[PDB]
Amino acid sequence: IVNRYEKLLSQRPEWHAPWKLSRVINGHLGWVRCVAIDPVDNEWFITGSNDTTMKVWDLATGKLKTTLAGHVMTVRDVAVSDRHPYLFSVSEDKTVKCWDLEKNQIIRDYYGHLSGVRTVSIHPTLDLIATAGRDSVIKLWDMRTRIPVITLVGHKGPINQVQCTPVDPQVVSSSTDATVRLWDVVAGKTMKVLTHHKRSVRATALHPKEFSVASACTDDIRSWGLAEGSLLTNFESEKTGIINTLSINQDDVLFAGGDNGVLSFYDYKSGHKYQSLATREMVGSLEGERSVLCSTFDKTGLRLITGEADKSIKIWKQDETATKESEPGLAWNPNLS
Amino acid sequence: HRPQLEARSGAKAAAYTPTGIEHARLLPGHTTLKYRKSWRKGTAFGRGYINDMTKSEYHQEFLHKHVR
Amino acid sequence: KEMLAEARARLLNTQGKKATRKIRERMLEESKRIAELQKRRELKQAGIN
Amino acid sequence: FTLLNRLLRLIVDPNIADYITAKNNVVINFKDMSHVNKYGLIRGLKFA
Amino acid sequence: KGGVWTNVEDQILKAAVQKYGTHQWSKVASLLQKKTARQSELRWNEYLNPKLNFTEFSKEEDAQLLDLARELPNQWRTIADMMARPAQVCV
Amino acid sequence: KIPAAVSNWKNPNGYTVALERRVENNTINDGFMKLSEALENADKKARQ
Amino acid sequence: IRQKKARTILQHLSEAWRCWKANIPWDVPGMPAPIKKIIERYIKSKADAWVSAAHYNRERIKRGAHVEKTMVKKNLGRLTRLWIKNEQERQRQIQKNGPEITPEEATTIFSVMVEWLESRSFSPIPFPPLTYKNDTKILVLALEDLKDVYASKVRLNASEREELALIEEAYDNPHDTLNRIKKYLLTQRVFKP
Amino acid sequence: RGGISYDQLAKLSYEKTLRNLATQTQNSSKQDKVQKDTKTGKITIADDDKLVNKLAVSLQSESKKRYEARKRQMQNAKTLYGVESFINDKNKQFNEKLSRES
RNA sequence: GUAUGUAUUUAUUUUUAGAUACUAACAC
RNA sequence: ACGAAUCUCUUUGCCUUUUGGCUUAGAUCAAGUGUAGUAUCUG
Repeated sequence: IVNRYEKLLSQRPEWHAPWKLSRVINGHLGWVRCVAIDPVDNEWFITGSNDTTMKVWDLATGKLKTTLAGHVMTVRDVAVSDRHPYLFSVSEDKTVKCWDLEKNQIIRDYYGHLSGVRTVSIHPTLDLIATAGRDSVIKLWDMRTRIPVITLVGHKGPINQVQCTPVDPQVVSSSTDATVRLWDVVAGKTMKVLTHHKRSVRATALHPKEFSVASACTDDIRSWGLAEGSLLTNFESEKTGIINTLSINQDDVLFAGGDNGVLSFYDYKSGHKYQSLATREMVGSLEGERSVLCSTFDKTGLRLITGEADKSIKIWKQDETATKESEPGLAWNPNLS
Repeated sequence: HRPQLEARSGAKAAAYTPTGIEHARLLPGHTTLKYRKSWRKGTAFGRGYINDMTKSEYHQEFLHKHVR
Repeated sequence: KEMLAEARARLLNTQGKKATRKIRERMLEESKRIAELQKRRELKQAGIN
Repeated sequence: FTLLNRLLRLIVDPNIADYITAKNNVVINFKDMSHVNKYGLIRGLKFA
Repeated sequence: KGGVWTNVEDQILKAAVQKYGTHQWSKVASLLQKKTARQSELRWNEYLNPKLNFTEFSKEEDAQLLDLARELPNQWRTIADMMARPAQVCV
Repeated sequence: KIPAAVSNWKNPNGYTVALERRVENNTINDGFMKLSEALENADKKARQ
Repeated sequence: IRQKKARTILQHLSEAWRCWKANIPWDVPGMPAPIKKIIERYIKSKADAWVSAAHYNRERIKRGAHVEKTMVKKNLGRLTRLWIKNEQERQRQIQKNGPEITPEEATTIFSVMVEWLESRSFSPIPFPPLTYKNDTKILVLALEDLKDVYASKVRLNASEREELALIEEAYDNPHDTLNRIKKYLLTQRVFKP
Repeated sequence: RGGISYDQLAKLSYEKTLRNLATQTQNSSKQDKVQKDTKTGKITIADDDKLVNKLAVSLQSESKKRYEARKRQMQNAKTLYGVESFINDKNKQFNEKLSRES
């Protein structure tokens, strides 16, 4: 098996540049649970909160455009649509609310979850929604008629994170039973199961190009090829736990947000970790409140936006000096597994 | 005999037979999508964001007032 | 000595109004079972089953 | 109170002054919450 | 009418605090007749509680005491905290 | 290892538990000592 | 381990919340630090939501628009909790910080008062020696003024029952009650909560 | 000092039963296949009725021993500690857990 | 001026005074 | 002499019938009163 270990010493992977802190935006009253970005113009954020609101921030200057209230409890997830001028928000109040970006008012309510709904993902080509939460089932909603067309029974526990893809498996899901299922919706049953995680899979992200997914757990961030459902790679992680979120830049950079406040950046190809940061908590906060609840990259991928549990949004920019003078990160030593 | 220890799996509700009662909120509405494209002297005297709810300034204003 | 005996009585019992009731009701049910059983045994001793 | 004791010493015998001054330091209780009153005046005293 | 404390009642109160915790005093005066909540809680905090310090007074305890009593004009709740002692013991 | 949790507020099963399972350092501020001293002096100055 | 430590840890949560309402610091004598980080986090969160609901409901009642019968009571409760927390905060910060006024300002003040009280040639009020001419009368006044609170009551509480009872004895023996009163003025510097 | 992970423990128990078995073999010395159908893939394995009965008896015996020893710790456990006040058995047991927590 | 709960099988399946008491939609 | 097995006891490890929710501590707090049915204590 050493042959594999030699074949890890040939590659010498993929240089990138480090990241640093451009901007800090206070202004939420509670935690910031979720963040999504205008998929077309990159002009703004929609950020959930733990105060029930949603505050639309301008990406350029960081000023606050508007506030969207309308949920009675915390907002776990928000997702904005490409083809539509719609914004689907979803919360712990058992409800998935549509939002018409034109007039800024709730249009539709989808009904039928038994309990808090922690994930929404908008299918790219079908005019569907996929919602999930402590129900332990994934509900495929018809966007127009508000009919929960398909239900996907499967995971034996709550469902943390859900994604949508145009070809087969059209829904990828991840649950606290420590599995990740790759669904075939037309037949309505699991196409493939990926069990390799040891504990709750609390975050996923789709690579914008390669047609793969990055799954997380406490200490181990793996990757997965879709289609076949193979394992692709692993990522070097000593205890970073807990990994709350993942995000994949267009340059094949894989972000990992910690609950210990550490920002662990990776190369996606290799598995190498080229940088680790630690955020500054805040003026009057607690050392417990330093963590990263969500994150995303803009459409370009040269900026990073992380909502943190200290009631602040932080915007991380990629250094322009860098190159080989002194970038080099931890520099590729594959320890024995 | 108290608290949750679990939640109810939607899987159960998936196998039941439908009733077909007609609710008020599923009546058709928004039925069409949208696609994108000298006196003074004699006197005796005289000549910032903390993150927390209780210790903020607004709060001490609040309780400083409503409690009279 | 009276209020001390009573204190000793209250401090030793945690049963509760509902819980005490379900214990005694369960006793009643088991008694009913025993009754019906021994009925059946006696009628069996006379051959009627 | 350090001041009150003295400005009451002017006007009143030190007995009553010391009394009044001490009377304001008292444990205050609402349900669970309790705290000594170390600083301000308690307006509920008859002579407040 | 207002009573002093027999060792009987006192013991029952201690066992009560052991069962019911500090905050439920009105349940303590249920066991204990002839007494009120405020009386119960009052005594437990002033006297009965074992965490209280009833002890002899060192040569430093007295120096620190006289120091405070001179420094702070009569405030025997504050001083008591400074000494971690019940007040009327300190007075 | 997580300890057992024993509360002052609730004891639902009636478990009777040791008093110590039911049941400050800092000295007084420097500024106060000075403030008290001035008044003791001020009165003395006042008395003369 | 799960279920045993589940129920236990969540109990620790509840206890930490109650201790947060009561302003009690909530240390557990031993407990793995990271768990304490977590529980401190969530209880800070719940605290912030709770407070913000208190503000919001209050400023909804000031306008006086469709507040439920209980929400008024509950909101009052949350406000009294918050107010006492502000009080204890102020007092602690005075201990750590020390008194605000400064020795200078204090000296100026005391000087002012002295200058006045000489300007008016004022006599310090004596202590009320027994055989005071008006003692029994001032007694009668004070006792009446306490009595009146009770008098306009249809039904009386036991504590109230005690309050009315104590005064009545009071009428019978003023001279003794004066002895006790002035004895308290001298001896007792520590009082009930 | 110390705890033991569920693996090492598993190994140890495996070894323990190996020793016990080897002793059954030695004392037994002192006192003195695979066919799969073509029709179905069902495999069949020739067995000695002895050693199977010996197995069942071993399992039952060890269960009895464990149950008994734990039972004796039941008995002593409650009779040892009479110090603090207790309303019921379950209280006493809980407070002995508090003695373990020290 | 008690919800609520349990049971209601008839017609025949092959071989000497009273003290301490508990309680009471019964009398402010 | 040590290897091996059974029984008994002590120590360590494992926890065995070993506190299952939220709200304004969820709110409140006594001699309480007359008579009456029935239990039983003593000469």
